[PDB]
Amino acid sequence: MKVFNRPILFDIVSRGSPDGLEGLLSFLLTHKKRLTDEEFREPSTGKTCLPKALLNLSAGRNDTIPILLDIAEKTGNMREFINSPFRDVYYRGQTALHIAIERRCKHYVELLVEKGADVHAQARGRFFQPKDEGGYFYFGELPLSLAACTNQPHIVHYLTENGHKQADLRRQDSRGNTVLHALVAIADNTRENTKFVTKMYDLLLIKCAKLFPDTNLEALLNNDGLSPLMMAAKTGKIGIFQHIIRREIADAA
Repeated sequence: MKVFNRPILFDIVSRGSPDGLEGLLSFLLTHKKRLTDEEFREPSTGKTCLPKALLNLSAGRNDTIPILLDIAEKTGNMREFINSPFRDVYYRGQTALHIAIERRCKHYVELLVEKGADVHAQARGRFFQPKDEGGYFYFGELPLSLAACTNQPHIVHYLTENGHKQADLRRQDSRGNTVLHALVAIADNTRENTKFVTKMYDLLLIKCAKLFPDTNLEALLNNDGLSPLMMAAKTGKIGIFQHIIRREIADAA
């Protein structure tokens, strides 16, 4: 009968071979194992085979993915499997959903949300200097904030509008930063950057006033006590700052 271990499983999933997964469910069941058990995770990083599949796509797809999710379900393990956190040198708490967004894979973003992905999982920055040296790309930790900061308006739409589990526009990360605070973080002052950050900022403000008319999104304050306007001024984000200021004169006029 058919044995699985970690290098067997990771070789199958990195090749993206659904057929090699035959007998895996039965094996897990008869041996009373799960895909989240340490022997099926990469000891160095915490990665299960799902991040592995999602990092080894062939024409945007890895057909082990649907089969892994179903196996996890049938082993009473689906939420845990989907949300198993991993780490590298830049972030801890990263999940499959973060990867699917970063890789720009809307189809896998949907699949994973549909099957119970944590839409608010935080990819928290790691640091090695006495004071945080900023070696990680800061995008506001959260799945929605990543989609905004990587200019993926369709994923931003899906995440906030889908019929299964919606990411909250008002959500704040470990720094108390909302999506608008994170868009100020990634703002450099180059013109194409000012272009999209500004468009995405304005898109999300409207979206929020539509869904949550009782809330001003740019009023919500991080743990420095700063709005996105004031954070923009403290950190020299001229472009986003002037845009916001210019919008307020318009909306007061």
